[PDB]
Amino acid sequence: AHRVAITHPGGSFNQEVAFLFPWVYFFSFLIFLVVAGSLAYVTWKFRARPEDQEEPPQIHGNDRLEVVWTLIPLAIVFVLFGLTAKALIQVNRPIPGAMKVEVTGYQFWWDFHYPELGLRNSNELVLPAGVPVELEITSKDVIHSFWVPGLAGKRDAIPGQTTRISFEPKEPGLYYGFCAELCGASHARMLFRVVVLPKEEFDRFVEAAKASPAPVADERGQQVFQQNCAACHGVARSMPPAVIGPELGLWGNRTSLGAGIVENTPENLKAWIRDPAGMKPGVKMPGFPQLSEEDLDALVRYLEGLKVEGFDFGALPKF
Amino acid sequence: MVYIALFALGAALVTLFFYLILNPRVLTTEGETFDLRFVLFMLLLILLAAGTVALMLLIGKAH
Amino acid sequence: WAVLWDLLTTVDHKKIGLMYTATAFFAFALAGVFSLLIRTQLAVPNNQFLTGEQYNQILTLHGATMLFFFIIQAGLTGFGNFVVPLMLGARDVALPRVNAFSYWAFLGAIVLALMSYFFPGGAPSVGWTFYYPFSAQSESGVDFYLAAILLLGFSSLLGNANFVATIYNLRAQGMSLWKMPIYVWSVFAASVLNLFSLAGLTAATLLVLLERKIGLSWFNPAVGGDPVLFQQFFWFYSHPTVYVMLLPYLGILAEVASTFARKPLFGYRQMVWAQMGIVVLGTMVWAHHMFTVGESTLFQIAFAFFTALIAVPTGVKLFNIIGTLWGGKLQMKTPLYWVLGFIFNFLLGGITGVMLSMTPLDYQFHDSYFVVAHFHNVLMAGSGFGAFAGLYYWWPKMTGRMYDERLGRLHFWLFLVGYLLTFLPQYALGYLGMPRRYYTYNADIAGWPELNLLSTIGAYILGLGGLVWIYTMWKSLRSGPKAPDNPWGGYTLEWLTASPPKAHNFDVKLPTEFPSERPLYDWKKKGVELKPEDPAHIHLPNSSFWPFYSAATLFAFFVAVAALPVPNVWMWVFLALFAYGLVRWALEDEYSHPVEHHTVTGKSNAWMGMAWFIVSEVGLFAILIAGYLYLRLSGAATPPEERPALWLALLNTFLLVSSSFTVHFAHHDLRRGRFNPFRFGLLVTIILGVLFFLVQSWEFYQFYHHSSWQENLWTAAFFTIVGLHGLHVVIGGFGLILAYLQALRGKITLHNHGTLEAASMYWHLVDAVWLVIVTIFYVW
Ligand SMILES: CCCCCCCCCCCCCCCCCCCNC(=O)[C@@H](CO[C@H]1O[C@H](CO)[C@@H](O)[C@H](O)[C@H]1NC(C)=O)OP(=O)(O)OC[C@@H](COC(=O)CCCCCCCCCCCCCC(C)C)OC(=O)CCCCCCCCCCCCCC(C)C
Ligand code: HAS
Ligand code: HAS
Ligand code: HEC
Ligand code: CUA
Ligand SMILES: [Cl-]
Ligand SMILES: [Cl-]
Ligand SMILES: [Cu+2]
Ligand SMILES: [Mg+2]
Repeated sequence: AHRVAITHPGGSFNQEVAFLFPWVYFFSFLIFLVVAGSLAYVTWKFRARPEDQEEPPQIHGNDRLEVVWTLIPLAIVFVLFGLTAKALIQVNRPIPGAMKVEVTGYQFWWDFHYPELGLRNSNELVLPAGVPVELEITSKDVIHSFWVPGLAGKRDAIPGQTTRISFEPKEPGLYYGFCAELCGASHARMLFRVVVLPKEEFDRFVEAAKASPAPVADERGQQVFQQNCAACHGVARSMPPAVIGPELGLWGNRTSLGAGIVENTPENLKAWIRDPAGMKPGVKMPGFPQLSEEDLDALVRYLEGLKVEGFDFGALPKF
Repeated sequence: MVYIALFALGAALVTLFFYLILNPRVLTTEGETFDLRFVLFMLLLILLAAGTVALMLLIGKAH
Repeated sequence: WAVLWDLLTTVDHKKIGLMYTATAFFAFALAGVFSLLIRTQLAVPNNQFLTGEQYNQILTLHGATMLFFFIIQAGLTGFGNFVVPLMLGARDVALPRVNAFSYWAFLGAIVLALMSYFFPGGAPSVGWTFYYPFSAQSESGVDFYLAAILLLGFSSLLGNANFVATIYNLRAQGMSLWKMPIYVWSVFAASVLNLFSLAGLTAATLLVLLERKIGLSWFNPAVGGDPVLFQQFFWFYSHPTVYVMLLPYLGILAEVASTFARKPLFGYRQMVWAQMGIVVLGTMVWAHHMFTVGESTLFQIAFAFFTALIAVPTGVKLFNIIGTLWGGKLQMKTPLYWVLGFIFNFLLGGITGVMLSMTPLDYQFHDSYFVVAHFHNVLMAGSGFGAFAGLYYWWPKMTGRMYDERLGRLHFWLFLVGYLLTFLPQYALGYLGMPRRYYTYNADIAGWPELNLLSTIGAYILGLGGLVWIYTMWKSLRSGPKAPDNPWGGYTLEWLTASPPKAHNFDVKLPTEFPSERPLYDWKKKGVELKPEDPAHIHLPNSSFWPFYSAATLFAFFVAVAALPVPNVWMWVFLALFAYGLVRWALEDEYSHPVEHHTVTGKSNAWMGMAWFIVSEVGLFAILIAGYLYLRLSGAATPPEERPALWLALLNTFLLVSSSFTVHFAHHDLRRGRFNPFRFGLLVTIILGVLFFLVQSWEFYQFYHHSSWQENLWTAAFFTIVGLHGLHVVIGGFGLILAYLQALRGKITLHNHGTLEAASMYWHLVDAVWLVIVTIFYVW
């Protein structure tokens, strides 16, 4: 089970904002004690015995008290605000020399491009621990929002512009990611993973990715892929001239399928290929029910062969 | 900080001019000319409100 | 049938109030059922009960129905229409036919929204917020949702203007604003805030509709439009709306506290100042809904600041409510229970609200169940509890029957317990990173299944509460003990009437001395004996079919707009029928006999109603112009070479300014008894307006042939704002024409000329707005 929490100190963002929570808890505790306590007292103390017909003392207020219970809350918000501004300024500060990663949202999946590396992957974003990253985010259709709670707050993906968020992953693991802007029928199925590896291991994955082409583990499979899939899917692990579907060149390294909604396994892959819509309402990929069982199996072998060796992302701690 | 204070000032002026023209005492004013007065305040209120909001939208793009 | 014809034609504020109230609470029950479908789907991971588009449809209907058809109605248009005139010691509202029209338009809006079910694409599925460009692209019933919002806007604005005119003009002689019940102040504050701010939603709604129907866009990045500008417009109203939803309920809480504590209101002046404070700040915080959209840090910090300030005026209000209870002799009747539930829960609701204002934290909390918990905390356990405090408080007054206290209390505890169990787990879910608006979730995320199951159990407990609530009302109406004039021992004027009140409200003449905001208290001490009213001075507004007919034909106009490509023949057919209806309405006497019209201010109700409605016009043009100024100054919108010529706008300025002078002098003559000169000036004004319109039309035709609003942002802005102004010329022109038809039938006299005062003032406004338009669209 994934231990998803906005308080998890997996990234520099969650570590940097953490100091706000105790202040919130403290003031809220005091405010509750006083105000809720007073109201509790009132209901116990001033209940009226049914026989009582004598009206209580008709007091109209307390001018001094009005001032105190205006200024004290005011002071509290000034403190909260002061802490808030300090924290906001720090987490929005750009980090010089951070590896840029271009994030692009589609209905209903996520595309990733590492411009300095010349590398493309989809739905699972691999990152080095201890290294600052700058996410450059946009959309090709409607508004989306890129959210990895275990690492950092979200930033919207808005068509026609580029938004950004910077942070430094610290703790290696497999992080759940969600789209956090209602984008259509499969909003709840527009997920992803952030794979955080030790820097040394990250440098290896990227090197192997760009070192040689994606293997061909089944030739009958490569042809079936060419006749049915290549039209929408690249396997070259780099930006195609026109993007239609996700990159499949690193498919065999993917822990999840369908933009992170189900485990990547041969059985899940078959079901997906036969009827994507059955898993993602409104999904923009046709099913392939005609394909012979022989072709589908051959196709799955080929797909699962599109990878680099020596990595096991499914063994990372789950966040 | 200067622009935020300018925004606050805008809102205060919008508030003030609404008060000056719409409080119960001023609305009892008689004369065919009050209609013109009332409407010219609205003209000014449009400018004040639009400018105040426009200011903040532009601040939104001033990274 | 007899009861139907009565309701279709009534102008009695009490019946209108009951209709609003019953409709609003029906809306709550309908949307509550929707919430049960939602929570059933969410009870376990990977559920297949309600999925995808269907879930998003139910979700959208749940939220919009609760916000637009329930919470912002019950405590405002419902209780308010019934109770406010009584509290003011009046016999009706300022504009009884307008008031009825506002109810029927409300019902019309509800029908528009729900009927989407029967059309291709069904109900809207884009969330109540209908974010662009998602809402521009959807096949779902977005058009019906947008039409509904626009139709509803007419109901709200007219209703708000009616409330404020009623408060200014109909207060019992001797009662200054500062002697009114706190609830009236809160209805006052809510109405003013609503009048000014609705503009944001009107703009956002109109612009998405125009885009879907005729391809005119302010938001499309391909022409330099700004998708985020849509959110700026939307939230410019959609924050203020929640304070419009809060103020009346705080007013109710204070009223209930005073009555059931046998104490006067603690810090009455401070309570008013706090509501004023909330109205002002309420319009300066909208962008805290937009923290994650990539606006500058300075912009974000600005909104975090003003948002946190809101906590101060609100606290002061709550503290004063608690002060009202303090030292009292608490009668533990049902309404007081709701009040206590409100206050205890609102503390957490407001606190989490402030947590959300802390921008860094909001980066996490945004679009997660933490937000969902926050707003149900303040809308359900807050306003909602307020609504039920109000329902039980005024139930005897509205129905003439007492309810069973035992059932009332059972309803309360079920809602309390159910509320906690439903929504406390949702705060936790937010901490656990659960996004909102997800029809389903996986099973390999720790905590989610357990917390979601608990939440669903809570929701079913609220369901039970709902059954208990319905039974309670049913039992009360069928076998309940008949209600006395003043069952709780209240001190405000609504308790000086019968239960329910006679048609004319007060059988007695009221004293003209109000030492405080508790007249029943002060008069009883002075032994003031109240004398019966002379039935000769009692005149009730006549029933009329035209408000309903007008709402019906406008409803049909909006159906033709929603369901078909624009424009179409049906739009025109129903607009024509609608115009006909308004002509009959304008020629129909308010009363059967002659009547002495005296108001507190000296200004007619027509004048006063128009002056407050015009506030909404200022708002609408202000927000649209702000958007335009922003797009142009940022370099996005630049005029094409073929822009309409300046000389043509100056000619038009001459026409329009002249028309303001002909109409002014036309009114002047009416004030002198010279009727032919008056008829003539009015007619001249009308002809001048027509000329302005014909000139604009030709200019629009020409400009349309030289520049596409699909390819040029400035052109889109021009047609939008100058076009909208053109529509105003038509409306104002028609208004003047109504007055002229009145003059031709001898309905205009030195005595009665309200329609003329309103139309004239609205015309001057059209003139003023033109001057701003010339400035920013033809000069600049
Ligand atoms: C694309 C097309 C667009 C169309 C859609 C837009 C549709 C707009 C819909 C507007 C709905 C407005 C609701 C109508 C309420 C007013 C009804 C008017 C008729 N009633 C009256 O005049 C009198 C007759 O009684 C009077 O005279 C009697 C003597 O006989 C006396 O006995 C009575 O005592 C005396 N009454 C009084 C109070 O003194 O009835 P009442 O007593 O009830 O008084 C009621 C009045 C008196 O004064 C007036 O009514 C003046 C208002 C004139 C405006 C009419 C415009 C109609 C549109 C025509 C369509 C074109 C067809 C053209 C051809 C086809 C023919 O008060 C107000 O001003 C209250 C304030 C009203 C607000 C303005 C609304 C402006 C809308 C702007 C929209 C912007 C869009 C902003 C955005 C949302 C867009
Ligand atoms: C009736 C309905 C509502 C009321 C009232 C309301 C009040 C507030 N709200 Fe809210 N709201 C937000 C902030 C506030 C704040 C700061 C207040 C205040 O008006 C509440 C003030 C009341 C109190 C504060 C209690 C009494 C005051 C006392 C007792 C004084 C002492 C307290 C102090 C000094 C503060 C201390 C605070 C601490 C945390 C220590 C923010 C954050 O900036 C979001 C964004 C969520 C997101 O990111 O999408 C938001 C979102 C919503 C949405 C979601 C819309 C959607 O569909 O997306 C709804 C429906 C809603 C309703 C309502 N909201 N709100
Ligand atoms: C004032 C406005 C609101 C009220 C009140 C309200 C009450 C509830 N809500 Fe809600 N809400 C949710 C659950 C509940 C539950 C369990 C209750 C309860 O307090 C409701 C209690 C009321 C009842 C349980 C009704 C009982 C009535 C009965 C039993 C009468 C039956 C008899 C009848 C109907 C006779 C009539 C029939 C005839 C034929 C006469 C959930 C789920 O857990 C979501 C998020 C879903 C997602 O994916 O994010 C949510 C989201 C929203 C949103 C955001 C919408 C959006 O994202 O676009 C808004 C504005 C909103 C407002 C409001 N909500 N809510
Ligand atoms: C264009 C019409 C496509 C055809 C032809 C093929 N695929 Fe596709 N695929 C397409 C899109 C737009 C997407 C993203 C969908 C979403 O919203 O999630 C996909 C996705 C996949 C996936 C999941 C990839 C992931 O990272 O989770 C797989 C495994 C996949 N597609 C396989 C696949 C095969 C085998 C195809 C040939 C039979 C094929 N696709 C064709 C669009 C299109
Ligand atoms: Cu993409 Cu929701
Ligand atoms: Cl910045
Ligand atoms: Cl005039
Ligand atoms: Cu808000
Ligand atoms: Mg969002």
